[PDB]
Amino acid sequence: MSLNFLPGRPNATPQTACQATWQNHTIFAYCSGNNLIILTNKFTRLQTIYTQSDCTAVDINSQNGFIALSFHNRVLIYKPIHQIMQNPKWTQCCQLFHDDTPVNCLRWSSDNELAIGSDFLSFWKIKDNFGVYQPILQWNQKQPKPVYNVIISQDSQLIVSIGKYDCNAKLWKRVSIVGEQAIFNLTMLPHPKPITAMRWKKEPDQVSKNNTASHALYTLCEDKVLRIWSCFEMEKNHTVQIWGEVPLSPTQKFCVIIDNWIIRQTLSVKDSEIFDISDSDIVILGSMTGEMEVLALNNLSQDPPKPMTKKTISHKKVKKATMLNDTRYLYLPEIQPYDNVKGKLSFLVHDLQGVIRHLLIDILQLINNKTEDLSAALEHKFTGHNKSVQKLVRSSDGEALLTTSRFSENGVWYPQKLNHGVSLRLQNTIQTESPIKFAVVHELGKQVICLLENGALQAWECPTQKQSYLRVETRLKEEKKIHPIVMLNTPEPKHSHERHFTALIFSDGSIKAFEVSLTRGIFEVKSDSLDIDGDDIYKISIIDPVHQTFVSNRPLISLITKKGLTRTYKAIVNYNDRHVQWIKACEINTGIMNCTCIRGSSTGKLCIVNSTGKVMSLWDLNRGVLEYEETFHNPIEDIDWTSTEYGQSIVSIGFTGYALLYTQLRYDYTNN
Amino acid sequence: LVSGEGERFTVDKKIAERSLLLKNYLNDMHDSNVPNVRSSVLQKVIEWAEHHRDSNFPDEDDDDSRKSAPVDSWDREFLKVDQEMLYEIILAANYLNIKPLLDAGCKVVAEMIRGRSPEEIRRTFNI
Repeated sequence: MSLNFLPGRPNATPQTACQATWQNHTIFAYCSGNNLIILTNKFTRLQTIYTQSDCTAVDINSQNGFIALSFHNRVLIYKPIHQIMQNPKWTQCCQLFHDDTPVNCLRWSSDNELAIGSDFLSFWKIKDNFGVYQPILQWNQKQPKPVYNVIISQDSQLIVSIGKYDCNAKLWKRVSIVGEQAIFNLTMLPHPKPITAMRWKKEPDQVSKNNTASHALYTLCEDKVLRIWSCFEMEKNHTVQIWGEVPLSPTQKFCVIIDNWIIRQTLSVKDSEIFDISDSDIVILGSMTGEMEVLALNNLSQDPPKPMTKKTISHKKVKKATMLNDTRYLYLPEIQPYDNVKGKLSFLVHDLQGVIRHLLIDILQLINNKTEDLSAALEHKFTGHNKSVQKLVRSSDGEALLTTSRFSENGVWYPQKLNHGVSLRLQNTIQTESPIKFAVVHELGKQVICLLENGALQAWECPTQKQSYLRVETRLKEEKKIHPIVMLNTPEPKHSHERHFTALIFSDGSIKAFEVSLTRGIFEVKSDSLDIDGDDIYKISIIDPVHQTFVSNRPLISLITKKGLTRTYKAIVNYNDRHVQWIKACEINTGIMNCTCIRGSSTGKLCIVNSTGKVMSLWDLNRGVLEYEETFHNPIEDIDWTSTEYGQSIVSIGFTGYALLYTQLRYDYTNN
Repeated sequence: LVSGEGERFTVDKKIAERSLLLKNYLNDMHDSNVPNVRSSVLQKVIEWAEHHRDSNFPDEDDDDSRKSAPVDSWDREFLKVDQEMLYEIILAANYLNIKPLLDAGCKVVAEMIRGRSPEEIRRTFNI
């Protein structure tokens, strides 16, 4: 199914997210507060790992699929519970603790090697016993300041670090030829400005020996200059020299690299002939305006020294969502192929505003010289709610959602149509003085009305920043005898958007019909109290369409009493009279006395779960006849009804962990 | 003259003469001399009759007319208020032998059903 996740808002750490090609499963992982999020199979499955601490950095082992996760003064190592399977799963396997310094940045390398730099650039290995994976602090050293970003290559090239705002990158090569306690040889690698980013070139084919040259280092200086530094074994004689320079134009603000690895795995030999750039890697320089230029290096990886230079390939330009959403910084994990989908590169973007974007650029189109605008299309987006969701409130037009918590972190979201299904999109935050007990959304989400457990009725306007401007407020008397149980937006006899007469159902009757509006303050309406059906409303449930229908003639509340006397009540109100009237539209007497859940649709259907909760009964409100009765081995946790202007009613019966969808089936004349 | 289930209305008027049934059953020709209709739909029918009190129709003498023509827009919106009640409104207009409301209801419901086919759903709902 086209199931889209929102696992959790990502952190702002540079290494907060890393894509990795373990066995071509194209794992992706990222840190969100107290959680780690691992998306395994084409991002169609999710695994979340809970840890009682903010996760600083995460990195993935390409060789063996091990995850290294930094937090506080320690690191955790997780391994695929089974080293190979169609549906991988990660479980805790090891712990790393060296000193009392939070592990600011962390990475992974060949054969279980890690460069866990906190302030000292600890280097380790973990893979021993019959599967203890007991780590060995093979090296340790201090730094001028905490490491903001680190990088580790395979084999002799060893490690590089920078530190925040650092202008010289401490290269530590694997100086000692042998011995577990290897000492690392230093180099400064001066730059004219603080490093913005950096990364090693890729060459996995050299394994298992790993003794190879041309470990070129990519480094972007703060002076709009990308730099490629040559490297070679040469008995450790290479190298701290800049091999190639690329000054970005003032329009350019971001840069990314696609290694020869990806091109070789994607383009075929016949296709590789044009533009015939397979001799080196590719570099894409983009600007916030969208426009971007892609170029190819000349002999950027040739073992003998070569005159490296930037040779342009194409001048592309994609939409706003394809490059950046006006973010301050973007962290771009390594671009890797989307598993066996030839010709597609899983470009990722970290927007540092709570959203990660997955684009799936088509490489053959990217390098197309005689080509038009970029074809990148938003494939997935990852974000999440701040703390937790206590309840979800739906706008009856279905185009806005209000997430409410036990705290004041309420959010107004809108569904967003991606290239792969649909996903929510936070648009505003409704800050509240106390938890919202009930609420109702209007104006396609731009206006919100809520009632707090404190009793305050508050009305916000949300026209845009994410700020929600509280425009009106009022308070109730909170008699502590009767209490509200639902809020029904009683439609006006005519389509009216100026005011929204909201009815608070104070248990048995006592409909507080406030004429809430924004341009003018909230009011109060006397009429009227409905039949409480025994002086105690038993499990009232609202009726709402989920489509933009302006009809005022509609039943609003499907009340029920412990005797099963369900009653759907219409709503009629006069703005001039400042009074509202409750009319019993239907009174089907149900055969069930105690019901776990109740709901009804716009199309006159109704659903009730028995007292036991394991039997669902579907009833017709226009006939009073039980249309369906099913018995489930598990309790029915919730029910919810959709609809459309074409009567396409669907009922979702939400069980413990999965939700069934049921739909009406035509009565067959010649069958059962 | 009014449904027994709590249904009442103007006993007679120029509107009530709109119903060709009441043209004879409404004490017409009193010098020489409703039960079935549901209450709500009776109210709806009298609303329509009051609205068109200032209009004229060719009745059964329309020949090529009385069909194959677009329906009045206000009638379209007035009747398009309930799918399940439209059939019984058509039946009421049938029992009262009121041709114009019958024609309007049939046009409206025919267009509803035509527009509920999957092709029309996809062509007008999402596309």
